[PDB]
Amino acid sequence: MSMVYMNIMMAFTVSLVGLLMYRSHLMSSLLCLEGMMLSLFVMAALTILNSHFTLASMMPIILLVFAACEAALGLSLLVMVSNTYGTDYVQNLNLLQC
Amino acid sequence: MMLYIVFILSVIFVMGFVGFSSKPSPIYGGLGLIVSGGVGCGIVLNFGGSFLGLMVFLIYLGGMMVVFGYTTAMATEQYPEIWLSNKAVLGAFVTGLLMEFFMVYYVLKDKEVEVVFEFNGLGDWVIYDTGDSGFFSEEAMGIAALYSYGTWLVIVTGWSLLIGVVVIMEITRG
Amino acid sequence: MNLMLALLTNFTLATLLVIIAFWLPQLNVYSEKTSPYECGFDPMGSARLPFSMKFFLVAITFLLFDLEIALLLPLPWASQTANLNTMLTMALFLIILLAVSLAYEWTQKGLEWTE
Amino acid sequence: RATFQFLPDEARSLPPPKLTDPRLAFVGFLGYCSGLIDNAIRRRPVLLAGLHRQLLYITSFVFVGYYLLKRQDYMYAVRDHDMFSYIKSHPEDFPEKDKKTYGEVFEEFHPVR
Amino acid sequence: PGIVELPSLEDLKVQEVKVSSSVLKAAAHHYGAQCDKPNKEFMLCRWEEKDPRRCLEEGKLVNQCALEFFRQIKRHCAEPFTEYWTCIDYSGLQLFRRCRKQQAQFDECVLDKLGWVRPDLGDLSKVTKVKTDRPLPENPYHSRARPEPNPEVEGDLKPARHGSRLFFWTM
Amino acid sequence: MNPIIFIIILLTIMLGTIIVMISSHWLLVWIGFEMNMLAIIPIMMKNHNPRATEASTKYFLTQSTASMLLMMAVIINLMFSGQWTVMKLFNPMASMLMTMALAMKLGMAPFHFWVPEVTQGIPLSSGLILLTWQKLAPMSVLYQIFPSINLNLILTLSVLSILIGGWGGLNQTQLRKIMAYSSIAHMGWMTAVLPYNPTMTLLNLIIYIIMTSTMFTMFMANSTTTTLSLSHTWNKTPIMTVLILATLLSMGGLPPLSGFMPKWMIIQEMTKNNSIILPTFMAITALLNLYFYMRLTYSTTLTMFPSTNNMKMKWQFPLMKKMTFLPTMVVLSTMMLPLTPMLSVLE
Amino acid sequence: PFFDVQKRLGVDLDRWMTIQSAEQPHKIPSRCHAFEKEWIECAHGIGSIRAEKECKIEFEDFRECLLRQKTMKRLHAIRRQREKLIKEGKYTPPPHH
Amino acid sequence: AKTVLRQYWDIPEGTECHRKTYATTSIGGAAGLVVSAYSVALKTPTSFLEGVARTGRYTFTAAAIGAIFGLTSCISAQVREKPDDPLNYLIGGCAGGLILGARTRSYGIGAAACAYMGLTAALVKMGQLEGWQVFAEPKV
Ligand SMILES: CCCCCCCCCCCCCCCCCC(=O)OC[C@H](COP(=O)(O)OCCN)OC(=O)CCCCCCCCCCCCCCCCC
Ligand SMILES: CCCCCCCCCCCCCCCCCC(=O)OC[C@H](COP(=O)(O)OCCN)OC(=O)CCCCCCCCCCCCCCCCC
Ligand SMILES: CCCCCCCCCCCCCCCCCC(=O)OC[C@H](COP(=O)(O)OCCN)OC(=O)CCCCCCCCCCCCCCCCC
Ligand SMILES: CCCCCCCCCCCCCCCCCC(=O)OC[C@H](COP(=O)(O)OCCN)OC(=O)CCCCCCCCCCCCCCCCC
Ligand SMILES: CCCCCCCCCCCCO[C@@H]1O[C@H](CO)[C@@H](O[C@H]2O[C@H](CO)[C@@H](O)[C@H](O)[C@H]2O)[C@H](O)[C@H]1O
Ligand SMILES: CCCCCCCCCCCCO[C@@H]1O[C@H](CO)[C@@H](O[C@H]2O[C@H](CO)[C@@H](O)[C@H](O)[C@H]2O)[C@H](O)[C@H]1O
Ligand SMILES: CCCCCCCCCCCCO[C@@H]1O[C@H](CO)[C@@H](O[C@H]2O[C@H](CO)[C@@H](O)[C@H](O)[C@H]2O)[C@H](O)[C@H]1O
Ligand SMILES: CCCCCCCCCCCCO[C@@H]1O[C@H](CO)[C@@H](O[C@H]2O[C@H](CO)[C@@H](O)[C@H](O)[C@H]2O)[C@H](O)[C@H]1O
Ligand SMILES: CCCCCCCCCCCCO[C@@H]1O[C@H](CO)[C@@H](O[C@H]2O[C@H](CO)[C@@H](O)[C@H](O)[C@H]2O)[C@H](O)[C@H]1O
Ligand SMILES: CCCCCCCCCCCCO[C@@H]1O[C@H](CO)[C@@H](O[C@H]2O[C@H](CO)[C@@H](O)[C@H](O)[C@H]2O)[C@H](O)[C@H]1O
Ligand SMILES: N=C(N)NC(=N)NCCc1ccc(I)c(Cl)c1
Repeated sequence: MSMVYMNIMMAFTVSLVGLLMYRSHLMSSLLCLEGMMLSLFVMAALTILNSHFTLASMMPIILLVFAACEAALGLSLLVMVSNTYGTDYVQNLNLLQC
Repeated sequence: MMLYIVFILSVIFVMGFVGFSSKPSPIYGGLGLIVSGGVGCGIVLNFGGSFLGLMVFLIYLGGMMVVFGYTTAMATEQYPEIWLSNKAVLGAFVTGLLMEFFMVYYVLKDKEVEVVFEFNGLGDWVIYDTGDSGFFSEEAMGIAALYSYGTWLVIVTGWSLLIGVVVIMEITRG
Repeated sequence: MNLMLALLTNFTLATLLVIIAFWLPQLNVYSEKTSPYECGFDPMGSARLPFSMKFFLVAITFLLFDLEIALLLPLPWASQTANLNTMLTMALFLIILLAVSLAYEWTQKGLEWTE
Repeated sequence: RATFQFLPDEARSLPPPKLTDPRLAFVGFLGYCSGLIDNAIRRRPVLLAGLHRQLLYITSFVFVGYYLLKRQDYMYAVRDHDMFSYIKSHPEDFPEKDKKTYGEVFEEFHPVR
Repeated sequence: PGIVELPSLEDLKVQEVKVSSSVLKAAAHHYGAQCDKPNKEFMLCRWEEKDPRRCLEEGKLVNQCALEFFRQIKRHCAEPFTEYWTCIDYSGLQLFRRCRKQQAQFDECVLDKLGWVRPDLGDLSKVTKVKTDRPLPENPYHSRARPEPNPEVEGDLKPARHGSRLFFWTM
Repeated sequence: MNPIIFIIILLTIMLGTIIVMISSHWLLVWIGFEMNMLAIIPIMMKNHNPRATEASTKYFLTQSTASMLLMMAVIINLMFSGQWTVMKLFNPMASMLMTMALAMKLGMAPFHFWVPEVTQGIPLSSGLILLTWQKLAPMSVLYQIFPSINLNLILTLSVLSILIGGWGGLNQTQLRKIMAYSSIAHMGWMTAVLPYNPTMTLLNLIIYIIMTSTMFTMFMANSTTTTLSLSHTWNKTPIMTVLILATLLSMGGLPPLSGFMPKWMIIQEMTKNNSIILPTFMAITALLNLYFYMRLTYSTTLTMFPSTNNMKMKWQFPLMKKMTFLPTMVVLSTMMLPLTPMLSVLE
Repeated sequence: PFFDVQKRLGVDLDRWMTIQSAEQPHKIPSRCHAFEKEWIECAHGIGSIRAEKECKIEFEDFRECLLRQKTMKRLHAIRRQREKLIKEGKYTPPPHH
Repeated sequence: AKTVLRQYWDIPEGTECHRKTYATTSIGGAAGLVVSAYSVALKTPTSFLEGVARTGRYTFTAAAIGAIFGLTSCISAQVREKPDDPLNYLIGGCAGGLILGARTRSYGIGAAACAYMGLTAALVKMGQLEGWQVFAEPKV
């Protein structure tokens, strides 16, 4: 494939690894989720734009809309996690082992 | 050198991703996502999608403004971590750049590269269309069709956004 | 090119002004001068401590509302369609659902800040 | 054959299940058992209570079961219609054998000593 | 997979119409009326044939008519036309509405001297019919033969033989 | 939650699932999953306690991750075929990513860790939706993409799910965690037969849903969530202990009960394709599920556990719970084996 | 679709955007319109199992149009052979190039 | 795994034992690493050094079981001049079980391993001989 795809696919993989390798802050992982969607938007936009798939030009826009619904949903849960424990640390969410 | 504009921007795209993927303080992660969103807009714009590029930049600037506010409220510590402050963050950061730098070095040297899958390094312009002379933007025609062809898409997206408001109100009412 | 040249010139002009600002004046740095400002007395606690956000729910709603305008900004182009019956119905439909969501959040006291 | 149709039109050329179908009698019986369980979980006299309710359990089960049995029969008719037509379309894959008798075919004998 | 057949550089030679877009735009409406026939025969050819190599001859007649059309203007209405497209060329958008006065002078000149009538609003966007002696292409996509359909299953739906035949079930 | 808001949110959970099942376009399939995920989270958080918050967070992170892998597969598929039709995929890398994406959505092993924890952290009514309705959409996609799925990958997930589900349930005293590991074990049977006969995947899916709905409804009827709390049922409602016994023996796959039907038809399809070792291994490993079903029947119906004095107060009040469809569901869960040939309705 | 309500009701929900050779606004064609049309018409009605082998030629051409991997391989080879002769002093490009 | 598995099955039973032992060791070592990775990921080691210690302990145990099975099964075949006899893998399988028992300091594990590994290995050779399919390709 064209060389641009090497870096966009690489960017998606970097964010996927960033998502799967947690640290403490839950906000940091939510950012990696937003980054994953950004690479998908760009990767989809390139294909659609380059192939002149006219009606598919709206598809990346629709992608962003449900990205915001996910980010808003993620932030809502972060608020509740923060209220319970006073931090957004993911090590506090370990009550359900038992 | 200018013929490789999309490649150069895409290199910065990855560098911004390594930025926030190594997960320093979310303040700096948001900075890395803004840079990537900025150059990502530049990449898409160079393929003829001025509206798509500017829109994704505009959305992500608004999103990272909220993330900034939430960070100072709910994701801050006494000593927020930069990329150099933490050994795990620095190791991921350096590893990302070295993996990136070696992909660039070899794809440029050979005009091709095998990184799992084969990528051609002739420059991204070679795949472009050769014959355009319409009196409109094809991206604008495709996007505007959402309101004539995408009735079903309009309904499900509009409904999901309304439900989204209802849901976040429910989720955060302790 | 013109665009990249214009951006480079603006941000280079700003950078030069900062370089002059730091290297031209005579400096005298000591601990008390560079201490954090708080009206004459030393701060109590780090400025990095959490700062509660009382408008957190409006902030999340902004994300959803800020995506609606991405869906609406194509409307000037959509008005050039021949199928104006469908386009006008879906345009009004989208804006009304935005208004309904606003009215819901308003009536449910989502726009009032937490006290 | 018709896309997303419970009972295509061609299914009407098959005979409908009889109303005395043994399978349908069993389905009606399951409805009767459901009615009894309904009384028991709610601590009502199992056999006597709510005969109107018990009647509707039997009737609803038989009603739904009749259509399921009709589609069941239809799908097996379709399977055979497909299978036989395919055999006709490909004779060389289903050739008729020459049937030897047991006086000609040699089978080995294994004594049970 | 084959050699792409390209016309020789000799076959691609024709006397070009070397005028600027402002000149073309200033003469567009009359050119649309005067050179309709070869133009619409070239555009039928391109859309039917779907191959630039298959319409070169029609392309040249488009060029030849253009040169003949512009030579008539040069002979009879050079100065009024030069004023008109000079006005068009000034505009960054090459707008018609800034040069109605010079357009009127050009229009009346060609009308008087050549009987040229300007097409009305909507005329040049009409779909027209064109008579051609070129044969309609047979396989413009160079399609291979389509694979044969699966043999159709037809007959009378009979009850399944001995029912479901699932294990012990008799129905 | 306002009752009207609860109904609107529930209907949106169903609408997202329906969209997935009726869509011919990969983008609308992805939208259906996203709409479904958005609506279910408030049902998880309905009681607002730290365990519900933890459960919803773990659920959101898992489902959101799966959707990104799902959309990655769709875009890779678009590059290599230029279309969006919901059908076989045209790139093996896309097939793997989509297959993993659906495995995480279903909670198949080794992507299973969230299922026991999320189920434990949410009420019983929400757990019922999670372990039943939420399986429909991912399975409906596997039903359409299976011709391009890697056989080794899908059978590996099925094998691991049956083992981990069976082993995981042996150590559980919490009913919601017992149902969760049971669901993982049953997911494996559905996908194991998918490469050979998708019709048998639907049959197992339908019968699993009926039996799982029956159990959850009976747990809700008595507000029981632990083994010991359920062991008091013989002293409140004796009839409910017999229904639990019959249903649990059915989930164990014992003839002549209905739950034997899917295990039986799956073994038939696998043997027709010369797969002998795998169904044998699967049937024996399902004995682990029978073991910890049998423990529940012992503590619930076949013995009488100690009671408390305050239990006498409950004798004087009737069951008020709706228990919708429980009489029908329990009969279907148990007495359906004679009608096995009716599986052709799903063909 | 798992349930084909769109066909039963004859309503078009999403199949208008499934393929790039479907009707576009202002009849703007995709770049691979002809290739995908040829592939779709070759494979129509015969099923994927047959279409995988009997329409291989059409699909391969369509794939080449989409990703252009064979063209880029060809151009990469010519460009390589040119630099081989430039350094070796064995070829001078023409003025027009 | 397909490449290493193919190599083992491409050199005839009882011939070139050293090559066989490399294949079974390669399979064993990979299995041990897979076990270490999940173990380290899901049960965090207290120190980086210990996590390395756990990794080496599992990878060596796994590789030993592979090498001894490959050595025993080939040497038994060559000695007995019975290349295609399932019994050879039974000897190799049990020997592996003993190595596992030794590495665990548990006779009971060693006893059970020698049995179940013995049967399982012998079952694999019969499957190769008779073409038993574990992940059988769909056909009907
Ligand atoms: C279920 C009864 C047995 C109880 C013990 C459980 C045994 C193991 C259960 C596993 C399934 C094994 C069932 C074996 C029989 C199924 C095969 C079969 O019976 O053939 C198909 C059957 C039609 O039977 P057929 O041979 O045609 O005889 C007609 C007589 N009029 O058509 C059918 O398949 C339906 C027959 C199912 C058998 C039960 C229904 C028989 C009808 C009596 C229903 C009760 C009616 C009375 C209602 C009383 C209400 C209080
Ligand atoms: C032609 C008919 C042949 C019968 C086939 C039976 C097959 C099993 C059907 C299962 C459904 C049974 C009905 C649901 C149970 C409800 C009955 C109950 O809960 O208790 C018994 C009850 C009498 O006690 P009471 O609660 O005080 O009510 C007063 C009404 N006289 O009510 C009664 O008076 C008795 C009601 C029936 C009792 C059933 C006892 C349990 C049977 C299950 C054992 C398994 C069945 C055999 C397996 C082979 C199947 C053929
Ligand atoms: C696969 C082969 C086997 C075939 C399996 C077939 C299964 C599907 C068949 C349907 C199964 C459910 C049948 C339930 C029958 C009992 C209904 C009943 O007696 O209700 C009594 C009464 C409510 O009845 P009512 O709503 O007034 O009647 C009008 C309905 N439109 O008030 C009551 O007390 C009812 C309370 C007990 C019922 C449980 C709660 C459910 C509520 C149901 C409401 C009524 C539904 C009507 C069913 C009609 C189905 C055709
Ligand atoms: C049909 C062909 C297909 C074949 C498949 C098999 C069909 C059978 C499916 C069964 C469906 C479940 C319904 C079973 C009905 C059982 C009725 C019953 O148990 O009697 C009710 C009684 C409840 O007590 P109560 O309501 O309060 O009455 C006064 C006594 N206190 O109960 C009690 O008080 C008992 C309390 C003590 C518990 C004793 C438990 C041992 C007896 C269990 C028998 C039922 C086993 C069912 C399992 C399947 C059997 C094959
Ligand atoms: C969770 C993982 C996160 C990382 C995700 C990364 C996604 C990257 C997607 C890249 C997709 C590349 O897909 C891969 O392309 C090459 C093209 O040479 C194909 O290559 C193969 O098929 C084509 C023709 O069919 C030919 O080149 C040849 O037969 C063979 O090399 C592979 O069959 C395909 O699988
Ligand atoms: C904050 C850090 C940001 C890091 C950004 C990293 C950007 C990535 C570097 C990309 C560099 C691209 O480098 C580009 O390679 C091609 C190789 O053909 C060169 O192009 C070359 O083509 C012809 C070949 O016939 C040569 O004669 C010519 O002299 C040369 O220009 C460009 O001159 C060069 O600019
Ligand atoms: C919460 C859900 C809220 C949903 C609210 C939906 C409100 C929709 C109101 C109707 C909007 C469109 O209203 C409708 O527009 C079309 C064209 O635009 C009009 O149509 C009129 O103009 C068009 C062309 O422009 C002609 O084809 C038509 O003959 C003529 O009648 C209709 O006369 C008018 O009834
Ligand atoms: C189609 C778009 C144009 C249509 C308008 C769409 C937006 C509608 C906004 C909400 C309308 C009803 O919802 C809203 O309910 C709250 C009740 O708490 C009322 O708000 C009430 O308290 C707030 C704060 O003190 C004040 O606005 C006001 O003093 C009082 O009315 C609003 O008066 C009413 O407007
Ligand atoms: C032909 C190919 C043959 C391939 C053979 C593959 C054999 C399978 C090996 C699986 C990995 C080894 O399995 C692992 O071994 C180590 C041995 O220390 C065991 O470890 C156990 O015994 C010792 C001593 O107690 C310690 O390592 C450890 O504290 C304990 O848990 C693990 O409990 C077991 O899970
Ligand atoms: C705890 C018990 C767990 C379950 C144990 C079940 C044991 C079942 C035995 C595994 C199946 C048989 O094992 C497998 O058989 C196939 C034949 O189809 C062999 O297939 C082999 O045949 C040829 C030789 O003809 C080889 O060159 C080739 O490498 C390979 O394809 C495999 O090399 C073998 O690994
Ligand atoms: N095995 C598959 N994947 N499909 C499948 N069920 N093939 C079997 C064919 C079949 C069987 C019964 C009927 I009734 C019908 Cl109509 C067709």
